[PDB]
Amino acid sequence: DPHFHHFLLSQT
Amino acid sequence: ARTMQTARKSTGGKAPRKQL
Amino acid sequence: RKCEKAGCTATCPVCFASASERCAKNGYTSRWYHLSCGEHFCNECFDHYYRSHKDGYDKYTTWKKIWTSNGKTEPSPKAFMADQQLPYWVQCTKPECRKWRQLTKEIQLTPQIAKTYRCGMSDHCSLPEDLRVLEVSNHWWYSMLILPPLLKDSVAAPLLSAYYPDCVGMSPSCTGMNRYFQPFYQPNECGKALCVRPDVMELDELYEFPEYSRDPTMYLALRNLILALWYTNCKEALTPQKCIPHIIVRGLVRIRCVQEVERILYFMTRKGLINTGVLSVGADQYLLPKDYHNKSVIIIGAGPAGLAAARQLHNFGIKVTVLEAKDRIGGRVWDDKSFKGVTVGRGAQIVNGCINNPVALMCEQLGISMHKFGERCDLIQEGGRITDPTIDKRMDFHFNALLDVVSEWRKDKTQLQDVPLGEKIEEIYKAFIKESGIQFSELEGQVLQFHLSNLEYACGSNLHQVSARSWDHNEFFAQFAGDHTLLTPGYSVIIEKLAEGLDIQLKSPVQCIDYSGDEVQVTTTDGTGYSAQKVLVTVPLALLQKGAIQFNPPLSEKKMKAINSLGAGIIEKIALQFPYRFWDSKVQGADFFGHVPPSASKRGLFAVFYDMDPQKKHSVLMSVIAGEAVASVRTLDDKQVLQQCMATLRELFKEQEVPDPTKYFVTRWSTDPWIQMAYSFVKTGGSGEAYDIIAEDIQGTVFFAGEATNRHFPQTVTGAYLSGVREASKIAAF
Ligand SMILES: Cc1cc2nc3c(=O)[nH]c(=O)nc-3n(C[C@H](O)[C@H](O)[C@H](O)COP(=O)(O)OP(=O)(O)OC[C@H]3O[C@@H](n4cnc5c(N)ncnc54)[C@H](O)[C@@H]3O)c2cc1C
Ligand SMILES: [Zn+2]
Ligand SMILES: [Zn+2]
Ligand SMILES: [Zn+2]
Repeated sequence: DPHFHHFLLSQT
Repeated sequence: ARTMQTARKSTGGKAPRKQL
Repeated sequence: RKCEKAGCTATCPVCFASASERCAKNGYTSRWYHLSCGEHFCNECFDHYYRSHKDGYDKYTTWKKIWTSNGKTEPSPKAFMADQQLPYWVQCTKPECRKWRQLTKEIQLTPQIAKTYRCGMSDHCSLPEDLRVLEVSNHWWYSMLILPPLLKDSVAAPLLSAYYPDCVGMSPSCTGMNRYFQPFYQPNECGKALCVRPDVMELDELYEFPEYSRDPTMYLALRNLILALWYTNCKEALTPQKCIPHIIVRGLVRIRCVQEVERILYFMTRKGLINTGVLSVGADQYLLPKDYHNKSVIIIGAGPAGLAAARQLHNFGIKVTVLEAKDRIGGRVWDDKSFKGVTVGRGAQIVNGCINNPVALMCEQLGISMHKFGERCDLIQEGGRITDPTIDKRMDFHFNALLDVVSEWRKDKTQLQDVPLGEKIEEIYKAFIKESGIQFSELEGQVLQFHLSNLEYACGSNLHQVSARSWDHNEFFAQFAGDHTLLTPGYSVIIEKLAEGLDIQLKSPVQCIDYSGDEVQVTTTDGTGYSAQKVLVTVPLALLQKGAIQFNPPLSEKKMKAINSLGAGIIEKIALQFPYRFWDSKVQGADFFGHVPPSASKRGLFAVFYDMDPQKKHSVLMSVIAGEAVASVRTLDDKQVLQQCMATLRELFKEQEVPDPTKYFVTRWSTDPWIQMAYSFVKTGGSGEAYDIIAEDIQGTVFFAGEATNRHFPQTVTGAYLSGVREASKIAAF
């Protein structure tokens, strides 16, 4: 679920 | 974007709230 | 004389516990129990706790009751051994020795002991290192550790009392931070920006450290601790030496932990999770190893985005130069410090959601205080009448109802079917009056126009240009919780601080970026040449729409489409100083008051007024020009804009006198040639995806940042800041 992911640790 | 609002925040039109 | 475990190179097992009277020591035993390659305990010692008739059953059961009332894993005897009996190991502190040593059975390791330790606490440092120490850094070593390490007295523990310690990599047998720092999700919690799951790895972590997808415990304990150390002291660089002492776990496993903490620590800082905000450092104090240093970058634009990335890259050890077009740094952060004992922003000044906001972090680091807004905001009519509480509630109800139906209508529409929000509201409104033959007064209609204009302010545009489908696209992603604040000393303090000691060239508007050759050629409007291996563009959206910079090769058509699908939104601010606080009687200490519009066309004309002294002593008002009203103000000079504001105030306070202002400013962002906007929004036809597409680098050579490149948090200083951190992380990776 992409809603919850930390912005800085979701830059795959 | 709605997030810019401080005074008199608009509430309607939001998606169903999400929990973990 | 051999290990139970298949393929153990324990060619001589010894018993670390020696708790049973009958310990086999280094002799024969029925069975050697394996905890690690270098750690084994004998069947006799196993029985000393495991069997009810021996002396160590008392101990084993007390611990076992705790491990169940406070834990979720199995209380096996190997787990008791690893949690309670395994000796500690501590590394010598003498720079030229740095050898690992086993402490004797009875010594309990503490941070203070780890901080200062030296061999023998004869030349003790010259005794050889137990050969089992080298063995810990063989890839297979960890694969043959039975149980995963659990940390004792983690700094993260107080923040995680809602989890089972073992699920977050801490020992079940254990047990004044800034209110805005809430870095961990609680179980079953609403989404909020910049929160990590303490019990699950996030995508970039899984990507970076694939070896922990099988078992994430060690990583999670170390990552959680690191964050909690950062948040407990955000004014210093957090280093491995400050971390090591807080890693408390028994057995050689502790050696694997401190070897990993370095790699994790450098990951966390590169990504901008720790060692960030306004932390300054150098030269022999660089945050990332020599390995990333050899490279150079040019950053174009010295606003929050460009300064964020510049700060980060410079702290990392990377060579950075920033080129700013204007004669000042800050961009749309521009503060007026000339009003008496009040700082008024011509640009940004509100912080929208403080929890986990980097701006709140930086206010910590700087010891700045922010004023949290109150809820109250009366809607004053011309001339004088405060709007009836019931009338206010009815029109608020309907306005949000209209937004609900817009939201119902959009679910199956594609970009090719988008209509403007403004249109889709009017229609649903007119459809509604028809449907149910209710009639609204002239006033209720005017109260509606207040809300409408308040959306215009948020978007920075008339509602007839903004996407019904995508106006609130970002709320798909978790948003900043908590207080909205007046940043009373102004964003300029943060700006000044981020910029301190960096190489900035002012009055150097970039014109050409050539990324054809071995490295990037950058040319200013007066012909000055700069070159670097990488380039980061952080110029405002409107400047990308005007093509003010020649790109060679050109930007892709896919990028141009995204660039053009977003609006360069606009607002203007007016600020007025008075001899005294004429509104106090009527406003009664509220932070702001609304102005009900007389007509649809006049709705963005000073819709809200902000009291600029939260201490309620000085007398400065700020108000905003949004929507249609920005057009009507473009030909008028400053004095004429003043007159209309003054006439508005005298209508709002019709039954009293209002003093003449003694000082003012009127902003002209719209015609600032290097800026030309206030903030971005999604035009009709667009999607939030456009932020990502603008954000996409070209050939790992040309990078983009700025509020118009942050899909999660568009528009804001914060959003701009985090986009600079994102790009610095991508630049440092390469
Ligand atoms: C009136 C107003 C009110 C606002 N209110 C708020 C608020 O309350 N809260 C909030 O969070 N945000 C607010 N914002 C928005 C916030 O200020 C911006 O979102 C943020 O400043 C944008 O960051 P930036 O780094 O991306 O760009 P900028 O701030 O826009 O800076 C870009 C820099 O690029 C430079 N540049 C442009 N072209 C070139 C070139 N060719 N060569 C070199 N340099 C160039 C510009 O000079 C500027 O220095 C407001 C903005 C305005 C104008
Ligand atoms: Zn073994
Ligand atoms: Zn034994
Ligand atoms: Zn030593």
